Amino acid sequence: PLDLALKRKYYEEVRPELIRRFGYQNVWEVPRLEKVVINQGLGEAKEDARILEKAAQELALITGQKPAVTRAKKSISNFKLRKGMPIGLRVTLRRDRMWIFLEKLLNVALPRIRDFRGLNPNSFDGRGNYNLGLREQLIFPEITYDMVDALRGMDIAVVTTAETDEEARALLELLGFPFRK
Amino acid sequence: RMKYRKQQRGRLKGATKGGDYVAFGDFGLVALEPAWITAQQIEAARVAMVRHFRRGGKIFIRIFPDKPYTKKPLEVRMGKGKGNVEGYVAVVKPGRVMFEVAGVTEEQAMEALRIAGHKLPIKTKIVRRDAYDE
Amino acid sequence: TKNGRDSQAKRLGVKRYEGQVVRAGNILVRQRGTRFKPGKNVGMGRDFTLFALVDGVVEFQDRGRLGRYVHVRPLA
Amino acid sequence: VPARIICGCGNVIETYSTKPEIYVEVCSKC
Amino acid sequence: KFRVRNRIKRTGRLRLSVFRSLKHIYAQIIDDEKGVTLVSASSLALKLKGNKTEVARQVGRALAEKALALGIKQVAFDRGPYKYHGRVKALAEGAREG
Amino acid sequence: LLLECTECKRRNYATEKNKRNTPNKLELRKYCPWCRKHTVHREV
RNA sequence: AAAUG
RNA sequence: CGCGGGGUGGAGCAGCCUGGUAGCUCGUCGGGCUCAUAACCCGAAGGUCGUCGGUUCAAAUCCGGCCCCCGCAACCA
RNA sequence: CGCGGGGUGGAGCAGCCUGGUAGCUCGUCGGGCUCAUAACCCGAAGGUCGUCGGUUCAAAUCCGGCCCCCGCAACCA
RNA sequence: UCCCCCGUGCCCAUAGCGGCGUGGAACCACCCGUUCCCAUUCCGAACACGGAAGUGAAACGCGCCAGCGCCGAUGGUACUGGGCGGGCGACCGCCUGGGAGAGUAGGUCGGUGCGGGGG
RNA sequence: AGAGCGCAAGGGUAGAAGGGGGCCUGACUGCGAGGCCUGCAAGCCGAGCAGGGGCGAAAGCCGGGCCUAGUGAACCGGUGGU
RNA sequence: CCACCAGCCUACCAAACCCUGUCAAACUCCGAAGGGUCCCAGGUGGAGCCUGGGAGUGAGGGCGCGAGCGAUAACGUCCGCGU
Ligand SMILES: CN(CC[C@H](N)CC(=O)N[C@H]1C=C[C@H](n2ccc(N)nc2=O)O[C@@H]1C(=O)O)C(=N)N
Ligand SMILES: [Mg+2]
Ligand SMILES: [Mg+2]
Ligand SMILES: [Mg+2]
Ligand SMILES: [Mg+2]
Ligand SMILES: [Mg+2]
Ligand SMILES: [Mg+2]
Ligand SMILES: [Mg+2]
Ligand SMILES: [Mg+2]
Ligand SMILES: [Mg+2]
Ligand SMILES: [Mg+2]
Ligand SMILES: [Mg+2]
Ligand SMILES: [Mg+2]
Ligand SMILES: [Mg+2]
Ligand SMILES: [Mg+2]
Ligand SMILES: [Mg+2]
Ligand SMILES: [Mg+2]
Ligand SMILES: [Mg+2]
Ligand SMILES: [Mg+2]
Ligand SMILES: [Mg+2]
Ligand SMILES: [Mg+2]
Ligand SMILES: [Mg+2]
Ligand SMILES: [Mg+2]
Ligand SMILES: [Mg+2]
Ligand SMILES: [Mg+2]
Ligand SMILES: [Mg+2]
Ligand SMILES: [Mg+2]
Ligand SMILES: [Mg+2]
Ligand SMILES: [Mg+2]
Ligand SMILES: [Mg+2]
Ligand SMILES: [Mg+2]
Ligand SMILES: [Mg+2]
Ligand SMILES: [Mg+2]
Ligand SMILES: [Mg+2]
Ligand SMILES: [Mg+2]
Ligand SMILES: [Mg+2]
Ligand SMILES: [Mg+2]
Ligand SMILES: [Mg+2]
Ligand SMILES: [Mg+2]
Ligand SMILES: [Mg+2]
Ligand SMILES: [Mg+2]
Ligand SMILES: [Mg+2]
Ligand SMILES: [Mg+2]
Ligand SMILES: [Mg+2]
Ligand SMILES: [Mg+2]
Ligand SMILES: [Mg+2]
Ligand SMILES: [Mg+2]
Ligand SMILES: [Mg+2]
Ligand SMILES: [Mg+2]
Ligand SMILES: [Mg+2]
Ligand SMILES: [Mg+2]
Ligand SMILES: [Mg+2]
Ligand SMILES: [Mg+2]
Ligand SMILES: [Mg+2]
Ligand SMILES: [Mg+2]
Ligand SMILES: [Mg+2]
Ligand SMILES: [Mg+2]
Ligand SMILES: [Mg+2]
Ligand SMILES: [Mg+2]
Ligand SMILES: [Mg+2]
Ligand SMILES: [Mg+2]
Ligand SMILES: [Mg+2]
Ligand SMILES: [Mg+2]
Ligand SMILES: [Mg+2]
Ligand SMILES: [Mg+2]
Ligand SMILES: [Mg+2]
Ligand SMILES: [Mg+2]
Ligand SMILES: [Mg+2]
Ligand SMILES: [Mg+2]
Ligand SMILES: [Mg+2]
Ligand SMILES: [Mg+2]
Ligand SMILES: [Mg+2]
Ligand SMILES: [Mg+2]
Ligand SMILES: [Mg+2]
Ligand SMILES: [Mg+2]
Ligand SMILES: [Mg+2]
Ligand SMILES: [Mg+2]
Ligand SMILES: [Mg+2]
Ligand SMILES: [Mg+2]
Ligand SMILES: [Mg+2]
Ligand SMILES: [Mg+2]
Ligand SMILES: [Mg+2]
Ligand SMILES: [Mg+2]
Ligand SMILES: [Mg+2]
Ligand SMILES: [Mg+2]
Ligand SMILES: [Mg+2]
Ligand SMILES: [Mg+2]
Ligand SMILES: [Mg+2]
Ligand SMILES: [Mg+2]
Ligand SMILES: [Mg+2]
Ligand SMILES: [Mg+2]
Ligand SMILES: [Mg+2]
Ligand SMILES: [Mg+2]
Ligand SMILES: [Mg+2]
Ligand SMILES: [Mg+2]
Ligand SMILES: [Mg+2]
Ligand SMILES: [Mg+2]
Ligand SMILES: [Mg+2]
Ligand SMILES: [Mg+2]
Ligand SMILES: [Mg+2]
Ligand SMILES: [Mg+2]
Ligand SMILES: [Mg+2]
Ligand SMILES: [Mg+2]
Ligand SMILES: [Mg+2]
Ligand SMILES: [Mg+2]
Ligand SMILES: [Mg+2]
Ligand SMILES: [Mg+2]
Ligand SMILES: [Mg+2]
Ligand SMILES: [Mg+2]
Ligand SMILES: [Mg+2]
Ligand SMILES: [Mg+2]
Ligand SMILES: [Mg+2]
Ligand SMILES: [Mg+2]
Ligand SMILES: [Mg+2]
Ligand SMILES: [Mg+2]
Ligand SMILES: [Mg+2]
Ligand SMILES: [Mg+2]
Ligand SMILES: [Mg+2]
Ligand SMILES: [Mg+2]
Ligand SMILES: [Mg+2]
Ligand SMILES: [Mg+2]
Ligand SMILES: [Mg+2]
Ligand SMILES: [Mg+2]
Ligand SMILES: [Mg+2]
Ligand SMILES: [Mg+2]
Ligand SMILES: [Mg+2]
Ligand SMILES: [Mg+2]
Ligand SMILES: [Mg+2]
Ligand SMILES: [Mg+2]
Ligand SMILES: [Mg+2]
Ligand SMILES: [Mg+2]
Ligand SMILES: [Mg+2]
Ligand SMILES: [Mg+2]
Ligand SMILES: [Mg+2]
Ligand SMILES: [Mg+2]
Ligand SMILES: [Mg+2]
Ligand SMILES: [Mg+2]
Ligand SMILES: [Mg+2]
Ligand SMILES: [Mg+2]
Ligand SMILES: [Mg+2]
Ligand SMILES: [Mg+2]
Ligand SMILES: [Mg+2]
Ligand SMILES: [Mg+2]
Ligand SMILES: [Mg+2]
Ligand SMILES: [Mg+2]
Ligand SMILES: [Mg+2]
Ligand SMILES: [Mg+2]
Ligand SMILES: [Mg+2]
Ligand SMILES: [Mg+2]
Ligand SMILES: [Mg+2]
Ligand SMILES: [Mg+2]
Ligand SMILES: [Mg+2]
Ligand SMILES: [Mg+2]
Ligand SMILES: [Mg+2]
Ligand SMILES: [Mg+2]
Ligand SMILES: [Mg+2]
Ligand SMILES: [Mg+2]
Ligand SMILES: [Mg+2]
Ligand SMILES: [Mg+2]
Ligand SMILES: [Mg+2]
Ligand SMILES: [Mg+2]
Ligand SMILES: [Mg+2]
Ligand SMILES: [Mg+2]
Ligand SMILES: [Mg+2]
Ligand SMILES: [Mg+2]
Ligand SMILES: [Mg+2]
Ligand SMILES: [Mg+2]
Ligand SMILES: [Mg+2]
Ligand SMILES: [Mg+2]
Ligand SMILES: [Mg+2]
Ligand SMILES: [Mg+2]
Ligand SMILES: [Mg+2]
Ligand SMILES: [Mg+2]
Ligand SMILES: [Mg+2]
Ligand SMILES: [Mg+2]
Ligand SMILES: [Mg+2]
Ligand SMILES: [Mg+2]
Ligand SMILES: [Mg+2]
Ligand SMILES: [Mg+2]
Ligand SMILES: [Mg+2]
Ligand SMILES: [Mg+2]
Ligand SMILES: [Mg+2]
Ligand SMILES: [Mg+2]
Ligand SMILES: [Mg+2]
Ligand SMILES: [Mg+2]
Ligand SMILES: [Mg+2]
Ligand SMILES: [Mg+2]
Ligand SMILES: [Mg+2]
Repeated sequence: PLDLALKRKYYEEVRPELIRRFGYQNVWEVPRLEKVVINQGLGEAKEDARILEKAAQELALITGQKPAVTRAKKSISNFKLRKGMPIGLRVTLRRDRMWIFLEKLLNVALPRIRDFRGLNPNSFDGRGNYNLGLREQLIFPEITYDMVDALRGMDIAVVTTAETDEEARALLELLGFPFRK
Repeated sequence: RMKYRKQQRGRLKGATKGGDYVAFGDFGLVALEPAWITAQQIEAARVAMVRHFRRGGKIFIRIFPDKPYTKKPLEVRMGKGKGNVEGYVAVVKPGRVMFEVAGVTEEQAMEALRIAGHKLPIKTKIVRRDAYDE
Repeated sequence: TKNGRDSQAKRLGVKRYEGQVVRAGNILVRQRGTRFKPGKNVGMGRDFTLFALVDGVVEFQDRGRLGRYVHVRPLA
Repeated sequence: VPARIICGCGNVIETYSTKPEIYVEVCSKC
Repeated sequence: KFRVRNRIKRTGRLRLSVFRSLKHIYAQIIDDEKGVTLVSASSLALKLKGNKTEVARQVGRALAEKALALGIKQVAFDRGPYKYHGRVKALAEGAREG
Repeated sequence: LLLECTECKRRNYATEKNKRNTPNKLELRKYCPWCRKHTVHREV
């Protein structure tokens, strides 16, 4: 499937607006969403893989896309690490799979949140890319209470094509990111 | 220091590199004969200068004793001398600049440096600062 | 005095220089790693030993970022 | 796959996701 | 990523170098050790139709024509950065008929 | 732990070395006898 | 089984 | 390398004999008595009786292979 | 200096060989029995594992260096 | 014969980093789509296939600046085959032939072989 | 390229020798031109031929491991085969 | 002074980095003289090579030079090149 709000909203609203602020010669010079990497860090699931495969289907479900099992490298003896036993699911969203995700995130996930007041404005990594963390994971749509075994949220990395911060900063604002300012 | 282990001895070939040029002060003490200078020599020479012009300008030591000096415990002929009795010394070829003073006049500098000459196991010469800078 | 010890010194090095005639199989260089690389008519064994693949003269070559190579330009 | 994001606060969003069963108590409009 | 090129070289001779553009594909048998090309059956930038794979097998046989005429046979195939498949494969499919 | 690979439908052998406790209870890799040609071999 | 002030 | 007899509860062990019984001791928990401490007494939780196959209605018990330990005797170019 | 052994809560010892997990007795501390003390009963606290560096995912533990303590030796005809 | 592009090899940084500018006819890339071949420890990102619309932004090609990087003499010295001379020595000096490293002056935003396509 | 390459150091190495996956067992048999090293005995490298195979579309690669330690003449006997 | 905070900065201890200035058998971006080997040439010399018979030698020493050990001691010691 390839057709919905954020896609259009970006092309038939965000796309031109941006051009009014910075005025790009060429079409591609325009900032552009194109990558969203969700990633939990359940080092706790190191032992019991029960929680492992479960959060894996929770994750793959909220995103619709298949989940990848991240592996370890060095060794945090200070918390039971060696080669690659541990895990931390990671899915990478692009094209429409991404859009459809951002649809729920902006209209459902972000909305119902234990005291929401805005996203951190400083969270821009100095290059057209934003990062945010979620505590609860049931704040996503199809996650009923009788389904959650425990609070195991994650963090999302959103990638753009913009160089400067405030340049991409606007890009997410126009899309629907409620920055705390 | 820190480094690693005891050194071989090595000869003291010509004053080739062993030699420099004043580069910190108004006057300098320079070696004429080659030799290992003990740490405890550097010390005595240094203090001899500060001890001289009390509350004086600034002393500049330009050679650092990084060579491990060995020595046998008064025995026969085997193993390598644990030694270090004198501990460490710095190789010094003729022409090498040892000390430099500054923030003091001629008489202060001349006398103080001269004193170091008597603290050193070497024939030495004092130097002004000519005008030679590369 | 835990020292005073070593290991039978292996006579390794360039065993045939440039401008020398070699028969097929002749060892050209016994080396630690690939301080020399193979090349035209010169294969090397599991130890890195470069050896002639055919008869001919041996000629060396260098290639900076690409390293040094031994060759055997034949003619007989 | 369609989806009925019937927000409790009047709003009734609609997008794409597995199973059309959705009933957000309060979404981006409250 | 050109590691493959190195392998094929120190092995024999007559490299069937094969480049292929988003809308093109080229092939030239070259005798290295001096760096010279023997035959060059260009494709989309020559005259052929529109279906990439269909085009490939044509040029493959095409190269064989002119190549084998001059007396050639070393099928040392330079599978460029491209995985041996489809278009590049069909290109081979061709020479493997001509 | 030393090992000599016996042949099936025969009694050939081959120089070898098992590893016992480390994941190795079933050694049955291939080989090639002078008697006949090419056959599978047991542990033993 | 239970010493001392 | 051959021969001999062992694995049973948290620990030690009977039961194996010859098929229908898993017990005892201390240990752990509760209770009884106690200056205290044991002693004593009551009750209690806890063992595919090594492993995989086999005869049997039914074995840890008889059988075969094997894992591990203990021991016996011999050898060591 | 050379060979061997040892530095661990206040005292005296175990753990090291077989890397992960601070153990025992006494003392100390709070509370009980006594008119009170002790004994006795019930609880708790207390370690930087001499020291520096290295190995290791991780060091009281393996490795090397220096310091301290204990025994022997340092023949010298 | 001359210019531009594409594939490829040689020299192996004077070929590089950076900065500015330029090219889309062709070429190339980017790009459109995921049905067929093929693919993701997830994702058509990558590999792959079918291909128009768009663009030269990215990448790439070409061209400029010497900030970094890189190259770097001449002269002189070190050092040293060989031949000599001087002190107790740690050492020192001459003849003869060879002759660095560093540093100075300077150079450098490449050169070139083959094949194909376009003017 | 200061990481990695099982372990010591070294040399080597990302244009892989490092990391991941698919299929596999050439940690083959019978040989072996020509050499490195060398007092002897040993030690090391090895193209190629034949047989029967593995992976690859193919050119090809495979007679263990990036390499240099991880070892023991003869004698005497055990065991399996001819 | 300011502690529930601060920076230029302090005659205060210092990682990283930068400038000045240096050191190293087990450090090298560099790097000689020389040494080794091969090809061509001169070289007829108690030269050279091959096969065999006969040996002795296997405590060496001093000196020059290059290093280790030693104490930049020894008619010291241990190797290297030469005599
Ligand atoms: C005390 N003795 C020694 C008897 C001998 N036959 C004679 C004798 O005196 N030998 C001695 C001779 C010197 C010897 N010695 C001493 C010091 C030294 N550095 N090296 C030596 O050889 O030590 C010997 C020694 O006393 O045993 C007996 N009980 N036998
Ligand atoms: Mg990852
Ligand atoms: Mg964990
Ligand atoms: Mg897409
Ligand atoms: Mg004077
Ligand atoms: Mg300067
Ligand atoms: Mg200078
Ligand atoms: Mg040692
Ligand atoms: Mg030695
Ligand atoms: Mg030696
Ligand atoms: Mg040879
Ligand atoms: Mg091989
Ligand atoms: Mg190998
Ligand atoms: Mg040359
Ligand atoms: Mg290169
Ligand atoms: Mg190509
Ligand atoms: Mg073993
Ligand atoms: Mg063994
Ligand atoms: Mg094995
Ligand atoms: Mg085999
Ligand atoms: Mg036979
Ligand atoms: Mg009394
Ligand atoms: Mg026997
Ligand atoms: Mg035996
Ligand atoms: Mg046995
Ligand atoms: Mg018996
Ligand atoms: Mg029963
Ligand atoms: Mg009873
Ligand atoms: Mg218990
Ligand atoms: Mg008791
Ligand atoms: Mg009782
Ligand atoms: Mg049961
Ligand atoms: Mg049972
Ligand atoms: Mg069972
Ligand atoms: Mg006994
Ligand atoms: Mg017996
Ligand atoms: Mg026997
Ligand atoms: Mg025995
Ligand atoms: Mg000890
Ligand atoms: Mg002991
Ligand atoms: Mg003690
Ligand atoms: Mg201890
Ligand atoms: Mg203690
Ligand atoms: Mg103490
Ligand atoms: Mg004890
Ligand atoms: Mg104990
Ligand atoms: Mg004990
Ligand atoms: Mg112990
Ligand atoms: Mg020990
Ligand atoms: Mg251990
Ligand atoms: Mg106590
Ligand atoms: Mg008390
Ligand atoms: Mg009390
Ligand atoms: Mg009372
Ligand atoms: Mg009391
Ligand atoms: Mg009292
Ligand atoms: Mg405690
Ligand atoms: Mg302690
Ligand atoms: Mg200690
Ligand atoms: Mg220690
Ligand atoms: Mg310790
Ligand atoms: Mg511990
Ligand atoms: Mg120890
Ligand atoms: Mg005496
Ligand atoms: Mg005497
Ligand atoms: Mg005596
Ligand atoms: Mg014309
Ligand atoms: Mg013309
Ligand atoms: Mg011409
Ligand atoms: Mg021209
Ligand atoms: Mg070109
Ligand atoms: Mg060329
Ligand atoms: Mg760049
Ligand atoms: Mg432009
Ligand atoms: Mg323009
Ligand atoms: Mg166009
Ligand atoms: Mg479209
Ligand atoms: Mg379709
Ligand atoms: Mg389909
Ligand atoms: Mg993976
Ligand atoms: Mg998969
Ligand atoms: Mg695509
Ligand atoms: Mg592609
Ligand atoms: Mg197209
Ligand atoms: Mg176009
Ligand atoms: Mg551009
Ligand atoms: Mg731009
Ligand atoms: Mg240009
Ligand atoms: Mg260019
Ligand atoms: Mg400039
Ligand atoms: Mg400049
Ligand atoms: Mg000149
Ligand atoms: Mg010069
Ligand atoms: Mg000159
Ligand atoms: Mg001279
Ligand atoms: Mg005189
Ligand atoms: Mg003297
Ligand atoms: Mg002399
Ligand atoms: Mg000259
Ligand atoms: Mg010159
Ligand atoms: Mg030179
Ligand atoms: Mg210089
Ligand atoms: Mg300098
Ligand atoms: Mg000059
Ligand atoms: Mg450029
Ligand atoms: Mg240039
Ligand atoms: Mg130019
Ligand atoms: Mg030029
Ligand atoms: Mg050309
Ligand atoms: Mg042309
Ligand atoms: Mg063209
Ligand atoms: Mg024209
Ligand atoms: Mg014209
Ligand atoms: Mg680097
Ligand atoms: Mg390395
Ligand atoms: Mg690794
Ligand atoms: Mg190291
Ligand atoms: Mg290395
Ligand atoms: Mg390489
Ligand atoms: Mg590889
Ligand atoms: Mg691997
Ligand atoms: Mg691999
Ligand atoms: Mg695999
Ligand atoms: Mg594999
Ligand atoms: Mg798998
Ligand atoms: Mg032959
Ligand atoms: Mg031979
Ligand atoms: Mg041979
Ligand atoms: Mg030889
Ligand atoms: Mg031999
Ligand atoms: Mg002999
Ligand atoms: Mg032999
Ligand atoms: Mg060996
Ligand atoms: Mg072979
Ligand atoms: Mg085959
Ligand atoms: Mg073919
Ligand atoms: Mg082979
Ligand atoms: Mg191999
Ligand atoms: Mg390996
Ligand atoms: Mg391998
Ligand atoms: Mg041995
Ligand atoms: Mg042995
Ligand atoms: Mg052995
Ligand atoms: Mg033997
Ligand atoms: Mg005998
Ligand atoms: Mg026999
Ligand atoms: Mg027999
Ligand atoms: Mg305060
Ligand atoms: Mg206050
Ligand atoms: Mg505060
Ligand atoms: Mg506070
Ligand atoms: Mg506070
Ligand atoms: Mg406070
Ligand atoms: Mg306050
Ligand atoms: Mg406060
Ligand atoms: Mg600092
Ligand atoms: Mg300081
Ligand atoms: Mg620094
Ligand atoms: Mg030395
Ligand atoms: Mg070292
Ligand atoms: Mg260098
Ligand atoms: Mg230079
Ligand atoms: Mg030279
Ligand atoms: Mg030379
Ligand atoms: Mg020469
Ligand atoms: Mg000749
Ligand atoms: Mg001649
Ligand atoms: Mg004659
Ligand atoms: Mg004659
Ligand atoms: Mg003669
Ligand atoms: Mg004579
Ligand atoms: Mg001859
Ligand atoms: Mg002979
Ligand atoms: Mg003779
Ligand atoms: Mg004879
Ligand atoms: Mg003799
Ligand atoms: Mg001898
Ligand atoms: Mg002698
Ligand atoms: Mg002798
Ligand atoms: Mg001699
Ligand atoms: Mg001599
Ligand atoms: Mg001498
Ligand atoms: Mg001399
Ligand atoms: Mg030296
Ligand atoms: Mg000396
Ligand atoms: Mg003397
Ligand atoms: Mg001497
Ligand atoms: Mg020597």
